[PDB]
Amino acid sequence: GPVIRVAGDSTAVGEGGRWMKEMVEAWGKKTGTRVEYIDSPADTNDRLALYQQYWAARSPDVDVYMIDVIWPGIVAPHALDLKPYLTEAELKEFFPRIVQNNTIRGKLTSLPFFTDAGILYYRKDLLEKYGYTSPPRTWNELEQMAERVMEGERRAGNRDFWGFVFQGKPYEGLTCDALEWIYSHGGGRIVEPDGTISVNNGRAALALNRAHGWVGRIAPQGVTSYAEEEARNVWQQGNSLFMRNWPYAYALGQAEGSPIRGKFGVTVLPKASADAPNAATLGGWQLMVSAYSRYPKEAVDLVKYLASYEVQKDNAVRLSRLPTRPALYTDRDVLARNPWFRDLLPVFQNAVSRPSDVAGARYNQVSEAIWTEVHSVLTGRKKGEQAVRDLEARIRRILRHHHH
Ligand SMILES: OC[C@H]1O[C@@](CO)(O[C@H]2O[C@H](CO)[C@@H](O)[C@H](O)[C@H]2O)[C@@H](O)[C@@H]1O
Repeated sequence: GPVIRVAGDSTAVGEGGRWMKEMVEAWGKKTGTRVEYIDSPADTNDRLALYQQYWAARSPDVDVYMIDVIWPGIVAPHALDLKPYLTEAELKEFFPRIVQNNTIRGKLTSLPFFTDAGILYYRKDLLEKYGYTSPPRTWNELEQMAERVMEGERRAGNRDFWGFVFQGKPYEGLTCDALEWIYSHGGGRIVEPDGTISVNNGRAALALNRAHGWVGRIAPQGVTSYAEEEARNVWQQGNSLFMRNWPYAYALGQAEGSPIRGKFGVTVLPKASADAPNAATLGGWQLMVSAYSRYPKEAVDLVKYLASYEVQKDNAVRLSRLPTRPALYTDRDVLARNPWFRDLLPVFQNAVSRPSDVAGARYNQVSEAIWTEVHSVLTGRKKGEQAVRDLEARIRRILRHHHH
């Protein structure tokens, strides 16, 4: 009978690919259906390019794709409309914001699978050691704490010790980190939901200059090549006071044999001042049935299973990834394992989106402009003032004649 083939997540990032393959194999065993897992590269933008090869070919060789929150507007032609397959009551079990994000010109492109938001990981043991009682609320405080803890840990002999790690590589992950910097300085959303390209302002420029000032000082020089896992590995080995990353890093840091198990907490990222908005970039992944799948019925069944209460529960408990079902945030087992899901729920609800709705199918070009200009500041090639002006000009060219 049919073989249902899935491309989603990556064995190169944490446990997500291994866990995805496991969930797909469980469905195949439960239903008596043959399945195959196709692995993907680590970085989202690399996955998009890979999957676009299949889509350009109208290839039947993948039935189900795990797609990024930033993609519906790009991938919609390649998605089977799921709306007719779900009742209104079934669809209401997901966060409406994400269902809306995944709905493009009426087509429900994909089911919400897990959500995501950028957060601050902090070493609680080190804060205590150096006399700090709370994680930093401002970027200035983050810098001051990192300098002091770094000075002390270096003097005690840890050559590998840094104050802060984050994603500074030129790829989509840096657009995520940079939105957070800019928004948390009161510099706006780069491109506003109304279409206004707002990034050429002094607050955005200051945000980028500040981030440059970390490189080689409180963050490793090599941070400009770090994606999620490079940051996580310095952190997880016990070599960074602070890290910006997503929820998945938490369960991995708590695993038996982690050097940092029991030594960290999480909180909202810091911001420029008390009246700036909190910034947590919205992430998350969705489950799409290919428009080119020969087996839409079986594929939809697998997608419903993956997005079900019990599979999302397993994702939350074992992988610390955020459900897209509000009911799971009150589940006793979810919360006992990850209490911070409750503490940070308002951070997740107020997460700031990248400009994927307003850029639509041009989002990947916009993001590439953003990450390359931001990177030029991190590498010291340009100051923030020049980079935001240049970025404005680039985005204006990219979105000229685009209406939303
Ligand atoms: O494969 C899922 C896995 O990818 C991550 C990053 O490792 O996804 C987040 O980061 C991306 C940028 O690098 C965002 O585009 C995406 O929206 C966001 O979810 C993990 O957090 C996630 O478990």
